[PDB]
Amino acid sequence: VETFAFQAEIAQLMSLIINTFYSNKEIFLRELISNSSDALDKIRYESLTDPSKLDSGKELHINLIPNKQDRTLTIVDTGIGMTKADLINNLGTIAKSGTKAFMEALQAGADISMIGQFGVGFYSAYLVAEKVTVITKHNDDEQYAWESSAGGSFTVRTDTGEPMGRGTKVILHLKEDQTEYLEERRIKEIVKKHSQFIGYPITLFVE
Ligand SMILES: Cc1c2c(n3c1CCCN(C)C(=O)[C@H](C)Nc1cc-3ccc1C(N)=O)CC(C)(C)CC2=O
Repeated sequence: VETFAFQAEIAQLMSLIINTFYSNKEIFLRELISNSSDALDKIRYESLTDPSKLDSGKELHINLIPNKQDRTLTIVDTGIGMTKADLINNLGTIAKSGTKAFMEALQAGADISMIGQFGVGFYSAYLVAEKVTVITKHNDDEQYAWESSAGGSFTVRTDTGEPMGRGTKVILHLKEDQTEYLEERRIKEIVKKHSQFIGYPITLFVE
């Protein structure tokens, strides 16, 4: 297991997300589904030039999986996935400028729900999750587990769990007072409200 420090701007963003009073937390789901949709767009596009990129799985979909016993909500996709370099360096570098602009927009009157316009919507996970685990598999790289409970650090390790083929699973370990997001009615409501037209099947598992 390797431990890394977040870029300072990203630690800053995470603290703002965790500490700011903001009741409209449900937008986290739209942001994660959007990340998945983007990842699915990417593998779909690449497979047009090289169909063998789908040897790791032809189905392009999104699954939402609540687990009350574990108090987790998992967003699973069969998108392009992420390499080790993506997880440690590349995406965080990109996130830096997005974070700076977002925090500036907030100072100017924007609100947290606009986070996705700055490319850092992933971090809205921390509106509802005390810990986030990202298990990911990209073609031509290994399966990795990224994890962070905030506090300025994240870990990356090779994942020994069930092989995924290709794609990403974002496991939200929910805060004690955020269990409404494990309820079927509540998730259905949020998907209908904010993610109605996503161009891939979204299956809401039940318990
Ligand atoms: C930015 C950013 C970040 C993450 N994603 C994106 C968003 C960057 C744009 N984007 C969607 C991608 O680069 C790839 C393809 N897919 C994903 C990225 C992210 C989340 C989910 C997916 C996912 N579900 O595949 C996750 C990590 C852990 C690297 C932290 C972070 O800064």
